[PDB]
Amino acid sequence: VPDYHEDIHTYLREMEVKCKPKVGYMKKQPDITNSMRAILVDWLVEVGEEYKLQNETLHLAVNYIDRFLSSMSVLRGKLQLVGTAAMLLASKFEEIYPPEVAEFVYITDDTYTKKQVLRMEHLVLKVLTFDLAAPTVNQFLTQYFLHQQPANCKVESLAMFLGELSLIDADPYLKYLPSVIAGAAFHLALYTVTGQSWPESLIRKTGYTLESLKPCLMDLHQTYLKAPQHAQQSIREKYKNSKYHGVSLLNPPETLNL
Amino acid sequence: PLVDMENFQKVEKIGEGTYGVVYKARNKLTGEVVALKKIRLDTETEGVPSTAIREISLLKELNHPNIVKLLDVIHTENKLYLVFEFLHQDLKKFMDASALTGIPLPLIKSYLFQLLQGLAFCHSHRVLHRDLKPQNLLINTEGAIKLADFGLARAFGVPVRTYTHEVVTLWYRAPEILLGCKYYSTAVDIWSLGCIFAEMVTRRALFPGDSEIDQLFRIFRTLGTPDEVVWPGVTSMPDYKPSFPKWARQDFSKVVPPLDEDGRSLLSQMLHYDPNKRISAKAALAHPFFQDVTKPVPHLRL
Ligand SMILES: CC(C)CC(=O)Nc1n[nH]c2c1CN(C(=O)C1CCN(C)CC1)C2(C)C
Repeated sequence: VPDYHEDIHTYLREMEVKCKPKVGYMKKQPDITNSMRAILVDWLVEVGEEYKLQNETLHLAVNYIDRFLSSMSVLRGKLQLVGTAAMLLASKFEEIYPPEVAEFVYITDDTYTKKQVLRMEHLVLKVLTFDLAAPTVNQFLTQYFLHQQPANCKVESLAMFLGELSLIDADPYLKYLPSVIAGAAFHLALYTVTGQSWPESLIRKTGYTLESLKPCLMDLHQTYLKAPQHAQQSIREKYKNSKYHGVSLLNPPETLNL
Repeated sequence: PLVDMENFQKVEKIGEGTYGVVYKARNKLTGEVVALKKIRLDTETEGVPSTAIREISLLKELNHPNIVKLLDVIHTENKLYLVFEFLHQDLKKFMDASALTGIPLPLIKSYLFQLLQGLAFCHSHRVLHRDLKPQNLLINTEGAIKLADFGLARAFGVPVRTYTHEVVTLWYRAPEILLGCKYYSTAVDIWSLGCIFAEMVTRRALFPGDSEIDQLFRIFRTLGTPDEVVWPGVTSMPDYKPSFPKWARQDFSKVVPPLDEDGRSLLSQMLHYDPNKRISAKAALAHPFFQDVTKPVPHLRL
């Protein structure tokens, strides 16, 4: 129970509306698709496990990417350069000790040069106007967690898992605000582990009712159901580790009782 | 980019360090006076330093009268310039120049009031400063003071973890940090401000430690060795030691003799051991100590 807790939620709710990517940017892109993007993010998830980076770093880099692609035409063979630069910036902003550029060149199979990565860092920064402190699903989950009765590490791990998956698929998740994705991931995880639902305290905090969360919820539930069939698997693998209580192995309900 | 640099006329070098250099300068077209912070990039060719990333990104969210304004960023191929408003002096040098007279108590009060306002704004915007020391507090002739240097600052929508290297200098470091706590909280900034309040009042640093263990024992010797009642958990904390000397709390009116009851109360609450009990910037602003606050102008020996 923090001091500026309320003022912060309100501020993040403001900033998430301003850092919002262009919903339908992918189709105005000449060369890349939602699928290529999904492959890219799944790759970065992998990259974060390799260098033991925070989950917030991953969410931030994805925010940077969607925003850059919101305004810049990118070609297939340069897409991963954008993604690598986003991760580098994300690490510098969020990590205590970021990996060195040499590592970021290495993890690309020398498809790009140290020089290319550094120039792209400049161009990403220019395109984003140095606005790196973006609101993420994680930030809203952290806020929501304080409202656990009691805390359940399983519920927390599972909500993280659901939020992380939502990064992978620009459709349908680009059209939902982080605070909303967070709301759905929290309820779904809560319902699965404990059979409880979106608490009254959070309805007062957020203004979100289970009703308003519904559309994102139905989408998220499907993504949880079809999760093991999905072409991208790095996240599910990450989350069967004991560090996350194996929540990527829990069986989802077959229906949410709405 | 280079059009922009040629519109500046360098006046004089006003600061230098591991970070780079700071020049006072003039806009040749508008006449605006300005501070140019120059960061060399070819020194590690590791790209834009993390310290500029955080300062630039965070500072351009924070618009407040007691936070230094970042005016512009100019990025050439080998240099990075941040353009800031200019202020005449910093608190370290002003305290030093005031050694014989002391800083008048009404000016001390105004300064602390302003610093808390700036810090409240930071915190209510999920920014931790993390390096509040007299040298990063800037002042002008009209009587304002502003938080500066956000190179170690951090957004905390997600909780911020402890780094050994990236820390407040020793004299202003909170006890939780010395004792090895996991996360920073806003409480660590309030601790720093409390140390500075005391130094302004007494003309000496509150806790001038030689090392981490010495810094702790100086705090313990003044404030009392904390116990489980004072601070639930202390004995559990990583770097706590059962072999610690058990000092009694010193009489607080003998630690800051020039202060009245209201001042003593405020500083007690700013130096509370338990981070959760330590007063917040917003709540400190309501303390009766600020009943009568005014805005005096300093004698700047410029
Ligand atoms: C000459 C000093 C007494 C005063 C002085 O340098 N004032 C300033 N006006 N504007 C600025 C500073 C000092 N500035 C700084 O960014 C410096 C703050 C102190 N740290 C240790 C290095 C960076 C900016 C905001 C650019």
